[PDB]
Order: sequence, then structure tokens, then C-alpha cells
Amino acid sequence: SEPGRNNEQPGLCGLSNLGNTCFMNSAIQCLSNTPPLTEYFLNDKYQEELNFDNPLGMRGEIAKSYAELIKQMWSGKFSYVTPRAFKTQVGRFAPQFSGCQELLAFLLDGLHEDLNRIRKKPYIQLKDADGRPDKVVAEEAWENHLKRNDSIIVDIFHGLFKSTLVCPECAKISVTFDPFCYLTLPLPMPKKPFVKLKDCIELFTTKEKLGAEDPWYCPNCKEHQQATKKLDLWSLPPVLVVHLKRFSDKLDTLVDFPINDLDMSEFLINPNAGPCRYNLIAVSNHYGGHYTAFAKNKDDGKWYYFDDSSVSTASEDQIVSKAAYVLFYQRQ
Amino acid sequence: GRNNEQPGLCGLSNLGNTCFMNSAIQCLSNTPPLTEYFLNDKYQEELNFDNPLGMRGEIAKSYAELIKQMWSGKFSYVTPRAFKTQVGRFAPQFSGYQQQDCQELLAFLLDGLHEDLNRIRKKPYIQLKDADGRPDKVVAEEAWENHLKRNDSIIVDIFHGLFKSTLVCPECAKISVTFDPFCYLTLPLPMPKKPFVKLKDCIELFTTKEKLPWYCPNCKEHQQATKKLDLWSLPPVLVVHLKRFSYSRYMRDKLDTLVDFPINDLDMSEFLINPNAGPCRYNLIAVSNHYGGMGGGHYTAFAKNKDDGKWYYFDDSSVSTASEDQIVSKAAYVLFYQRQDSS
Amino acid sequence: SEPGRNNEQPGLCGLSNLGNTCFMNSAIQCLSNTPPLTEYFLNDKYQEELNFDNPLGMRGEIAKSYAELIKQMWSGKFSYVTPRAFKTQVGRFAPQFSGYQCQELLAFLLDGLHEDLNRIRKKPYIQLKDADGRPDKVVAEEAWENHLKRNDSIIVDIFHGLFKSTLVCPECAKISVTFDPFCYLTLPLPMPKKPFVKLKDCIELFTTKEKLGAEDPWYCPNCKEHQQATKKLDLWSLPPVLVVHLKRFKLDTLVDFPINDLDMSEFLINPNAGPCRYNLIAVSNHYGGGGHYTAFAKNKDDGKWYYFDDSSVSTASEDQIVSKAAYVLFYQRQ
Amino acid sequence: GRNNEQPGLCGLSNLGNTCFMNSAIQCLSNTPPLTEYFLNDKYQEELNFDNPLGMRGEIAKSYAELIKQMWSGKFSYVTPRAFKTQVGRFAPQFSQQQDCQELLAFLLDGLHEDLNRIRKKPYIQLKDADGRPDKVVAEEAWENHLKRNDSIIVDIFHGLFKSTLVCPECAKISVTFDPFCYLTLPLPMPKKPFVKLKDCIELFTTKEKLEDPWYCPNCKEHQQATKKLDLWSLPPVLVVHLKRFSYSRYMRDKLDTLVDFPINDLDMSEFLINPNAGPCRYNLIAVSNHYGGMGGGHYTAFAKNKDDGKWYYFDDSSVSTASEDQIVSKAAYVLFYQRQDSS
Amino acid sequence: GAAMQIFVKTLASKFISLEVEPSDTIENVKAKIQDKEGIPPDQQTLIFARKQLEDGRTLSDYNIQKYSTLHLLL
Amino acid sequence: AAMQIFVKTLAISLEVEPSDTIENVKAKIQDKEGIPPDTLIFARKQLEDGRTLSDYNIQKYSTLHLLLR
Amino acid sequence: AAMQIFVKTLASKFISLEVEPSDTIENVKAKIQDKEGIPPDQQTLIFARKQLEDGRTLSDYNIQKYSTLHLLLR
Amino acid sequence: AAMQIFVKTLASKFISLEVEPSDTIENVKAKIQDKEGIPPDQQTLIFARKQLEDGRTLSDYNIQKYSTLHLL
Ligand SMILES: [Zn+2]
Ligand SMILES: [Zn+2]
Ligand SMILES: [Zn+2]
Ligand SMILES: [Zn+2]
Repeated sequence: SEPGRNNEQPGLCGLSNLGNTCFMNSAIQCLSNTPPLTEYFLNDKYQEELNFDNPLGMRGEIAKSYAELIKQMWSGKFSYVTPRAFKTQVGRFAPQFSGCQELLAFLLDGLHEDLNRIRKKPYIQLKDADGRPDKVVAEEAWENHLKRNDSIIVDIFHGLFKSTLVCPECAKISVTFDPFCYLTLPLPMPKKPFVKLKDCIELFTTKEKLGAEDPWYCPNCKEHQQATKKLDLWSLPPVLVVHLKRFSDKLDTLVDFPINDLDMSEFLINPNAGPCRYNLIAVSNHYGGHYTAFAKNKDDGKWYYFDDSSVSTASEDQIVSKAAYVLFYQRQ
Repeated sequence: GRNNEQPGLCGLSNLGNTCFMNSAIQCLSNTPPLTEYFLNDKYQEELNFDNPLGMRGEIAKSYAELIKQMWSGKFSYVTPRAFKTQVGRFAPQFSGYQQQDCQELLAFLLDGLHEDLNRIRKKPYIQLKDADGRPDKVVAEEAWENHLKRNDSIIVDIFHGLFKSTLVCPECAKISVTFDPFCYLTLPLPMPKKPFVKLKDCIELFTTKEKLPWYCPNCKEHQQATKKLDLWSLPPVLVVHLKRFSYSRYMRDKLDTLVDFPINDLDMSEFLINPNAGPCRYNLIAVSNHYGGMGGGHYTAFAKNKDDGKWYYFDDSSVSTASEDQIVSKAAYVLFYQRQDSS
Repeated sequence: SEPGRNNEQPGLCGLSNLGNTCFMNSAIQCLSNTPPLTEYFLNDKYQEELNFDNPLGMRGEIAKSYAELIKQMWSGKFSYVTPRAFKTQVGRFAPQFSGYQCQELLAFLLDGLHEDLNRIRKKPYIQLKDADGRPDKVVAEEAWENHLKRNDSIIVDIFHGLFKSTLVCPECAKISVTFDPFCYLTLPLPMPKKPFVKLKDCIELFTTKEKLGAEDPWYCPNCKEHQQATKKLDLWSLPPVLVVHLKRFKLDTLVDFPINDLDMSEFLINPNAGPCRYNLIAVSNHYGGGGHYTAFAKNKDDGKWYYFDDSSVSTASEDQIVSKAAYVLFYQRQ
Repeated sequence: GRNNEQPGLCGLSNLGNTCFMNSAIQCLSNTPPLTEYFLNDKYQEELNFDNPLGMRGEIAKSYAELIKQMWSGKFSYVTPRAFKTQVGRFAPQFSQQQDCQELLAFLLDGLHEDLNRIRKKPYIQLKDADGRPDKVVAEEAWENHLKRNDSIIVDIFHGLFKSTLVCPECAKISVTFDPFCYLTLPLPMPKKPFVKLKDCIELFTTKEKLEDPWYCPNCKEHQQATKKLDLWSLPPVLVVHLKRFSYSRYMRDKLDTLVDFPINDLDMSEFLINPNAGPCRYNLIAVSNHYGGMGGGHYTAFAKNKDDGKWYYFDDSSVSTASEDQIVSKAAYVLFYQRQDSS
Repeated sequence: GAAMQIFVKTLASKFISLEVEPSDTIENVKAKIQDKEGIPPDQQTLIFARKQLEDGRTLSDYNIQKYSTLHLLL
Repeated sequence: AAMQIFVKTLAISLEVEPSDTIENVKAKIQDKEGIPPDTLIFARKQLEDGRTLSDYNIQKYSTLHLLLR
Repeated sequence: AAMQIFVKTLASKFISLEVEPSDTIENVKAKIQDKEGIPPDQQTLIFARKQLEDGRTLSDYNIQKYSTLHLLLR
Repeated sequence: AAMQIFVKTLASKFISLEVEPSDTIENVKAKIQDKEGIPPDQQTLIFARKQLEDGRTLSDYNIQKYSTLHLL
């Protein structure tokens, strides 16, 4: 015998609490139930791509530790596992979390660099538009991205939006195309009791004035200026990670999001974007605190609830709640 | 035969010309609520041995024992001799060379399984009535209860739905509206034959008014009325038959049109005229294929295994892995769709 | 040798006040500067189409009176004229606009001009029939032919369009879709009062799902009772001249509207429609008792803007046109 | 010649080979701000008789008197002999044939200098951008221009480019702001049967590789730099020359591409890189046509009459009504556009 | 069969059902309204689509559709 | 009370009760056009002798198909 | 080869620096010390929500020209 | 102060000159004669498709430094 060892359906595996990991366990369950990511590790495709000397990596330890945890969780030999080795690598390379969604951002970037196929990175001078059409600049931006960033993480999670900045003094317009690995959606302010997920996406694409976090130098004004930033979605990844920004004291707003058939087509400004419909595959919940996860199992297609070491059956009707914090969508 | 295998990944050896028996069985075998019902031994208590319209439990009994073999995990294939003999005993039309109307086998199986498991042990005669101007929700409710008073079984629970029938007389122009049950849909293909059509176009055609043996009570006789169908409620498992045989009696003159159908996320909501109907999204779970040839041709099946979620190809006794990208072909004949979250 | 009589540029002609007319003079100036309407009358093209026996008409007197007024106004012999004959026909057939307590004067004039010039001289009775599952493009075309069987005139040619009307029963929840003709749009403004909206926001309010009120009783065929349905309007086709009424009744909201290049494409639910952009040709102003009305108009011959305040006509700049006084906008398709 | 006609509906007799003089006059005659300026005698006080680049006032004087005849309403046609005599005295190049397309440039520049209010011009050291913001450099260029060039022609026809030149060796970038009184648009090569006017404008603003001798100050020799043009400000009247002569000197090898240009509502707004410029929409007021043939071909004009707003066709001495629907043709050569509401 | 059902919204915001033909005059319609609500036709004014139905005209003249609901004012 | 049903020959009306045997209809069939009871079809489904038409829930104004041999 | 970048002070003021893509984060901290007299001991540099670690070059982070780093005092 | 300009021959190689904005075109033709053996009778000087006539200074046409004239 051993605590946690039972013969269970692969992937229906909890994670014991080991101290207080912020949103680690919930984050792992969301990534564990991203089928292209888990299949990549279960098929031993990461050994070929492990990067131990990337200056922005973790000497392969984040990818190695994560892969080995996933193999336990999908082995069918455990009802729950204690992720001590993966937690140790997170605590060693990210002490800021010892003691909140930016852990997911750290993991995506750490997995990316620990598996980055660019094994000596060129310095790339990124370039603004100058009247060139969006398709020329966007294509150019993606190849520049791929010259330094080429990994299973880019293939699965990375997309590109169009960024329009306007100088308050000079009024000059600067257009760049920037990569992203997840979207942070704002909620309406002040609180409404109910909002449609699409309203949050439309808030995301509304012109906003940069704050202290984004000091910007105007090349024309030769002046630092508080520009106006406008974001438009150019291309979307096979798995779209959507963060509901509830902390900016917490907004309990009920964000209604689709379980199936999330159509992003009306938000794509690319006329060559095809139909873009998504199905939900995972949800990280935050209780004002404690984090849990809903996830769809890739093998049986049913929904499950993950509360640390506890795994239980779930219905689609109980997923949409005020606790929803991070949504995982997979392209149809 | 004897093999240490994955449950449900079990072939059915070929036994002459059985119409599409093996292909049909694999489709039903991979309808999870049906297989779970038999694997969990709830059919014994529900066996109906006195049904005037049944096979006094013998079709359901043999089928259950076949499914138990197929999902025991002890076989890579089985020879379904017992089930075939019971089909021949009650439905000789699907025996041997002299085969006729091979598409009615699925209808025979759905109706036969239903009657061998019908919870109504003595059926009342019910006088059906069209709507009389009464609202749709009241009439459709009345029709559904009338159905359930004579027809109550796991087959009704899984496969039965309701459409609305509007009939119009050439003189009186009198409209008579009924709500009629169905256990499968027969979809017409566009005529004249097109090389490519989308599944929704065929569904969109199914609901178009077409002219037919109907006696009009008002004009007081037999006239060629125009019948118009609208789907009111859909079952948890939707069986979709593509009319590929213009000469259905002998599988002659087959339409090879490529019908494009979704593997996932079939949203039927736009076809439901019941506003209070819930979300009706469907995922494909099985496909019966027909390959033309001398004789009645040959049938195979695609099916998704409920346990691993992967697609498999069943050609009689042969079972092999399949990719969803090869499912849509001109060979597709019968589609099995399951409502999202029914299991 | 009369007051008013001077040698002036055609169309730059005022209209004296005769009593105290709601917005007759302002409405006339807007119609007078609708080029296809004025060209039709100035070319003597209405005599053949005068309908004197239409049961919904005015024995041809509204169109005859209007045509003769337009001929005076575009003769170039007057700096202003007294529209006494036309006013008498308005008072005789529409006494409701007499007495000093308004936009349905324009609706009356467009509709009266139509019947006085309706080419259908005995109208068949037609059973209108809603979609019943048929695709939009078949039902819409059918509605237009049904419309033309009773209504065929220069006014239909110039001013009439078609929207889609979707009604939903609150009890029964059944959806019934019709395609209905219109000769002008009444746009709601946001409530409560905002200081600024432009015109597209008002169009989006117009096409927003809408709860029927008291003046719109609706019988549900399924429930076989009256219900308070929710109505939804979507623009199917737009006329060569789109008359846009801003529903201010007062809301002093400043509605920003384009002088040029009003692009209606995003509101057309018809995929087979081409680009639909409009240029402004006239604006009726209301200054708040009962109110006084004036007009801005673009002269068809020289393309310049002018201001019409009863008998006074003066030059105008486009930059003074957009103000909170704008009440009715006239747009002509490019 | 002397008849009672509508002012401005006046032909111009043919006097041998005049390049496109008659067509050029009809286009300028129907540029309302230009004609109103002359008809109201606002040029008398502004005539410059000592301009070193002028014609002792003879071009403006002569042109003014021709315009006065054409808009007096006493002529169905006039013989522009006096104006032709002054054009030949200062521009003999147009009768043999020598780039007939530069006549418009000669007339606009000749009218400008004969009416230049700057009555002794300073020599001004022009001035690169050199890292300073665009609005400061562009305003500086416009004032430098206005200190030597100030006239009704500048008011009506002059705009500003942004010029970015880059040396192939040093990669040095030189930015200047340059005035223009007309635009020469290239057509797509190889010859296409149909192009939109906006496509030609986008080619005009496309960087090309340098018969323009240009010195890189740093890299030490003359180089074939890449030059890129951007429209900074546009004049009230925009003259657009469609470059149809691959062999411009002898008007040979003409490209017959059908250039589709709008009669109304030309929005140049997307081409303005100046953010503080307002909306600039233009309506067409005149078109110079070229018909190929024996020798230099023949030129005519479409023009919109400012008083009645109707289109007319001018073929030397013949004036006839025209429809907007017949204006867009492959004969279109020079387009005159007026900014909406500048009159 | 020519007959059809239309409605009139009374003053109390109740609705009154009538059997009517398209060829019936507005006077006939006002007479049927008196048979059911006891209100003299000289007092009745009928509105549909913001318009009086005027006396002398048929309901075909106004193209009144079946299940139309007129407004009764006094 | 009885009800009216029909059986259409390959190229006809009956009064019947729901409790009638399929044979009563077939016993009517010899009585009908001189056709010995030696096959009745309704709803693409063959009606067996010994069963009532209440067993098949045959409605009034229903039209049966008659085939021979 | 050189380029201009900026750092936002604690006081929300901006410092200009001349830098190569190959210069280490320590060196940039030394240039910040030459200009603001603040020891590299108390310097944390942030760009794009990411802390710049010592030992890496600015090419490692693909720092672009006219980039503005954030300075925080440890 | 004087400045350097160039004139492109037919054979597309240039000649450097010193000239003042106050220099007349006769000098520019004379300086071309002083060093290139080309008498002012021989030459016609063109700039920007607008042709300089004799009697004018280089200031009259606003000839900028490093401007390159065309020689005919
Ligand atoms: Zn700036
Ligand atoms: Zn009938
Ligand atoms: Zn209802
Ligand atoms: Zn150089």
C-alpha cells in the first residue's frame, strides 16, 4: 500500500497540498488536461527538445519535472499524487510564489524556454508598420518571433494581436504585431452582476490609456508620452488561455462563458482568418484564497472536478459560476 | 477469437449476406446508454414476453448476450450466429441472396428491441387527434403522453423524438396538424444528384413541404396532400439515415453524393421549432458505410470507443484504428449522433 | 411687381409664413431639395401619373398643388413665394395640423404624394403571409412584390425601403417574421439623456430588440390571445433617399451625423446588397411652446449649402449644420 | 463665333498642334476658385512684372482675358490666339513634339510666377528633418516655400510631400518636406486591363530605387537611393496626372489600362500621414482625355459647369452635354479634383 | 370563403372580436362595434397604423389583414 | 363504436372496430372483393393474423395497403 | 551597433543610456550607478513583467531600442 | 558663402563646381568652360525639368547645395 496509490482511470488524479502553492495545483490540472500538451509529454517527444543552456530557461528542470509529474497522473496507478519534485523546481526558480494567475504565465514561459528549439538566439530588431499592410507586418512579426521562439508551447498557446499606439502630443500612430500566450480580459467597471464573455473581449479591444506600468517613448516627439493603446486579435492559438481579471478586492461578477461553440470570428480583424470556434476544456476556479479546477477528460469526454487530492465527477451545468478565473479553450 | 483485448474492440465475423447486420450492431454496440443498459443487467426485469408486436424477448435476449461478449474484453472478434438466427426467425427478409429492403433492418432492430422491452404490459387503444387550433406545446405534450401510454422502454428513452406534421388538402385547404413520434430520421438528398452537399442542406430539405394515401375528412376523400415536417424534440441519440437508394427495394441506383457531416459540434437548434427545447448539440459516435458491389454490396462501420475516445474501423471480424479525417466519405450511409452530455 | 418677386437663382426661394404652420415650410424645403423628386415635377412628369380617384388619396390635389409650388420655387423668378394653394390642400385634407399644439406632417406628405401618384388605380386585396421557415431572401422579395401590387409611384421609387420584423410571444415564445415596407426611419436616442451620441448609435438602438407598447397590440395565432410581444427590426433594403427622423419627443442631445459618406453597410442584413453609403442633402431644424422650424439644404445646381428660415434664404457652411436643432435628416444614396 | 450662350460653355478653336493646350485651358477654366479669381479682377493688383522666373505678367494677363471671354456668355467658341502667342514665346517646345505633358506644369508654374506676391525672393537654405518631429519640419518647409512662393496658384494647387531617401551604402536616411502642384501617378506594370485610382496612389507612395542625380553627403559619391513619398497636405484642387506614356518624350507606347476613378466622394483620408489634417474628400470637376492617332493624338476635356452642375464635353470648338457615366474611359489622362466645400 | 377575424382594442384596453369581410365599409365595422359595445358609430374613430379608417372606405382600401387589431378612440 | 378504414388494392372502404381480428378484416376481405384471406401491410410493417388492429393502434381514416401472394 | 534605452526611476523620472545588445544586466546597473549613484546591490530591473537577471545580456531579453526598463530599489 | 554643385554630362558622370548663390548662370557655364573646355555657347543647363535661362543667378532658382544640374 501507499497513500494515493489506487488503480484509477488515467488523468483522474489529484495533487496533494504541500504548503500553500497559490494556484499551482489548479494550474497543473488545467495544463494536464490540455490534450496536445499532455500527449506531447506522454509520447516522449520532449527529450528531443530539452534545452539545458537557454539563458531564459531553467536548465530543463521545469519541463523535466512537469513531464514526469504528467506521466504519474496519466499512468492510471494513482488516485492522487504529491508533486514534490515539480514544486521544488517552482520554488527554486520562482521564489515569488512561495509563502496570482502569473504562476501560469511563469509556467508557460518556463516550459517554452526549457523546450525552445532556438538553441542560440539571434538578436532581432523588431519593426513598426510604416504603411505596410497588416498582412505583411503580421507575417514578418511571426517569423521574427519564431527566430527566437520555437517550441511546443508556441505551437499550442501562442497567438498574435495588432497593437496600435497613438501619441497624445504628436498624434502619430505606431502599429506593431505582438505575440501572446494568454489573454487577460477586463471586467466592466463598476460591477455589473452579470456580463457575457463577449463583452469582456470587447472591453479588451477598446482603446485604453497606458498607465505607470507601460512607460512609452515617442520616436517622433523624442519625449516619453502616455500613449493610447488599442489591441486587435490577429491570429488565435489552438489552445486559448483566457484570464478573467478580477483583481485590480475581488469582483464577483458572473461572467457567462460558453461550454461549447465559442465563436471568436467577429473579433478577428484578419480577413483570411477562417472560422474560429472553440470548446471549453478546463476552468480554474478561485474562491475568495483557494483554487480548484474543472476539466474535460480527453479519453472519456466527461467533466471532472479537481480539489487538490480529490477528484469527482462534474456536470457542464455546474461549471459557469462566479468562481471562474482562468478558462482554457481548444479550437474545434 | 480468444484474445486478451480492449472491451468493445471486437469484430463480428461475416455470415453470408446479412444486409448491414454487422455494421448496424457495431453502431448500436457503440451507443453508450444502450450498451451500459445491457452490461448493467437491467434488461432481464424489463423483458416483455407477451407483447403482440414483439419477438417475446428473443431479439433483446440474444442482443444482450452478444453485447456482453463484445464488451467482456475476452475476444478480438465473435461469430454472431445466435443473434443472426433470431433475426432470421422473426425477419426472414434479411436472409441470404433473396434480400429486400436492407435499410429496414435498423428499423427492425430499433422497433424489435423496443417491443421486447416495452414496459407497457397491456396497451390501451388511443384515439389520436390533430391539434384543432390548440397551441403547439399543448398538442405536442398530448401526443407524447399518448405515445408513452403504449410505448415506454429504454429504446424510447434513447432514440425517440417528435416532429410536427402539417397536411394541406388541394380543395378544402384545410390544415390538419399532428405530432408524430420517430426513432430515426431519413434524410433526402438534393435532386438532381450533386457531387457535394452539406448535412444541413439535407436536413433543410427534410423539413420542406412535399406532396405524397390520405383521406381528408372535410373534402371527404383520398387526395394528394402536401405534408410539411418540423422537428419538435430530438432524442439523446439521433440516428440519421441518408437516402442513397432511389431503388430502395434492391439497393439499386445508389446516389454517391458526398454528404459533408460534422464529426463534432452539430448544433441542431436552428431546426427545432420548439422554443422551450434545451440546447441540442450533437457529436458523432458511429457511421455505417456502404460499399457498392455485386450482390447487395458490403457494409462497414466507424465507431468511437466510449472508454478511450478514439475512432475505430469495423470491417466484419476486422477492427483497426481510424482517424476522424477518413470518416466523411461518399460511403457514409447511416449516422449516429449523441447529444452532448447525455452520458 | 410684388414682394417676393425678384430675379433669383432657381431653388434659392423662401416660403413666407401664413399663420403658423408646425414644420410645413421646413418640410417643403427638404422635399424641394430632393433632386429626383424635384426633377420629376420640373420635367412635367407627374401629369400622366395623377390619380384622382384613389380611396386613400386627395383627388390628386396634394401632388398637383406641390408640383405647382415646386415650379414656382425653381423658376428663378422669386426670392420667396407664399405657398397658399398648397397650404389650403394640407388644411383641407389634414386639419389635424392646424391649431398651435409635428413630424407626421412629413409622413402625411410623403404618403399623400404617393397615393395622388399611385400607378395602381384599383388595388387588389392581398393576404400578407410571414416567413414560416422560408429563407429571408425569398420572403423579402415576396413582400416587395406584394407592396408594389398596391403601391407603385415616384414616392415608392425614391423613398421606400424594407426592413425585417421579428416578433416573439412572451407566453408562447414563437417567432413570427414579416418583411414590412417603410418610407422613413424614426430613430430613438439613448435614454436617459446623453450630451452626445452619433448617428450610428441611434441606428443600433433602432435595430435593438424592442418591447411593444400600448399603441401596438398584437394577436398571437398560437396562444389565440393578445400578448405584449417583443419586436425586432433589421434593415433589408434602403431607398435612394433615406429620410431619418430623430425622435426627440425634449431631448436636446447633440446627434453627430455625417455630411458625407454615411456608410449603412453594417446594418444591412441582406448579403446581396452592395455598398450603401449616403451623402446628406437636407436637414430640418427644430428650435424649442410649439417650436419654429428651419432647414439646411444642398442646392442641386451649384452643390452649396443654404439656410432656409421661412422667407429668408442665405448661404451656409457645412460646419454649422450639425447642431442639437437637427430633427429630420435627408440622405441621398451615392 | 459670337453667339448668345451660357457662360463657360465656350469652345476653343484649333490652331494646329497645340499639345493639350485647349484641353488644359478647359480644365483650368472649370476650376472655380481660379476662374472666380480672374472674373472678379483680383489679379490686377497681384500681377508680378519683375519676377525673374515669370513672364512679365503676360501669361496671367493673357490667360485672364481668355477666361473673361469664355465666361462672358457672348461666345460659343473663341480663338485663344493671344494666349497661344504668349505660350509659344516662353514655351516654344510645343510647336514639333517635346513632352506635351509638361504644358500643365508650365501653365501652373507660369501663372504662379506671374502672380507671385513675393516681390523680391530670399535665397533659403533647405533643410533636412534631422530627427526633429514631423510637424515642426513640415511647417518649416511650408514657410520656407511661402517665403519665395505666395500666390493664388499656391493657394489653390500646392501641397506637401514627405520624402524619405536612404543611401545603399551608409544606410543614411534623409527626410525632407517638398511642395507639389500636381501628382503624377504610375500605372501598374506590366499593363493590366483595369486598375482602381487608389491602387495607383498606393504605387505612388511605394519606395522606388532612383536620371535623378542625388548626392549622399556622407558616403562620398552619387548613389541610386531608394525614395519614398507620403502625402502630408493636399491642396484645395488636386491635379492627378495618369502616367500613360512609357516613352513620355514623344507620347509613344501608351498604356491603355482602364483606370477606374470616382466622380464623387474620393476620400484621400487614408493616404494622409499628417494626423492633424482633417477629412479631405474630393469631387471630380474636370478630365483631360487623350485619343491616340496620327502623331501626337488629340486632346479633349470633360468638365462640370460650376453654375448648373452638369457635365460637358469640350472638343476644341465644340461644346456638348455629357453624362457622368461616360467620363471613366481609357482616354482619361489628367483628373481635376476639388476638395469638398472649398467654394 | 372571404371571412376573417379582426380585433378592436376598446377604451378599457380590452379587445373585441368581430367577423368581417375585406369588402365591408368602415361604417359596417363601426356598426358591428355598436352591436357588441353599444357605442354609437357617430362617436367612434378607428385607427390603424397611425391612420383613421375613414367612412366610405372598405377594409380592402386599407388592406386590413386578418388578426389585425384596430384602435378605438372616442 | 366502429370506425372507417381502407385497404387499397394494387389498383376501398370498411367499417371496423379496434377489437377486430386481422382475420376479421381479412374475413371481410373475401366478403370485400372475393379475395381469399391467404397479406396486409400498414406503416411499412406487416400485420399478422391473430392480432387485433388495436394491437397496432390503427386509427380511423387510416389507409392500409393490400398485397397479394 | 549601440542604441538608446531608458529606465524609469523611483521618482518616475527617466534616465537615458547608451548600450549595446551584448552588454550584461550588471553593466547596465553600473551605467545606472554612473548616472544616479545607486549601487547595483539595490537595483532590480524589470521589463515586460519579467525581472532582468544578472549574467544575461540584453540580447538574451531581446531588449529593443528606446525600450524603457523599470528600476526598483531592493 | 559659396557651395558645391554638380552637372551630369550625357555619359552620366559628374563635374564638381564652386559657385555662390549670387553666381549668374553665365559663370556656371563659364566655370564649365574654365575647366571642361566647353564654351557657354555650347551648353544649356536644366534643373528639375525646369530649364535655367541666362541672365539669372543661381539664387533666382533657389539652387541648393549638392544640387545636380543636367547639361545639354
Ligand atoms: Zn509624438
Ligand atoms: Zn380535403
Ligand atoms: Zn404565443
Ligand atoms: Zn551613403
